[PDB]
Amino acid sequence: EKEQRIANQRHQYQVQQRQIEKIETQMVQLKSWSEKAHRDSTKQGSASERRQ
RNA sequence: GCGAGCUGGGUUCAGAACGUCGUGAGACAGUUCGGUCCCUAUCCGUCGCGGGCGCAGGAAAUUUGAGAGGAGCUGUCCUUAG
Ligand SMILES: [K+]
Ligand SMILES: [Mg+2]
Ligand SMILES: [Mg+2]
Ligand SMILES: [Mg+2]
Ligand SMILES: [Mg+2]
Repeated sequence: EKEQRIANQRHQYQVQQRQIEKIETQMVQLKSWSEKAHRDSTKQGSASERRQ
């Protein structure tokens, strides 16, 4: 029975860690996008259209 | 420079879709098809046209020009001369 409890406990911990890593990957991706968005906010379109 | 002068193709309303992201409503680090352009000009300004008076009498013509505007471009060939 102790073996099974350890196995169940180990499995459940891994599931949680996968969730955490998933969300951190999301955050990293969204950050990168946000920085690029702000960086490109001023550099799009032709000269005249930038001045709009 | 110029939308009370015109257009409205791009983009940034509401629809819909692709890629991608999000558990999601939705979103762009990307695209795509469709999407109401209102106003009778008072004043100055600008382009034309009149009326009034003035210009030491009242008229009909012809004029000077202070001043203002307009115009202001350029090719090729022949000759000089192979
Ligand atoms: K998804
Ligand atoms: Mg963008
Ligand atoms: Mg105007
Ligand atoms: Mg349009
Ligand atoms: Mg005024």
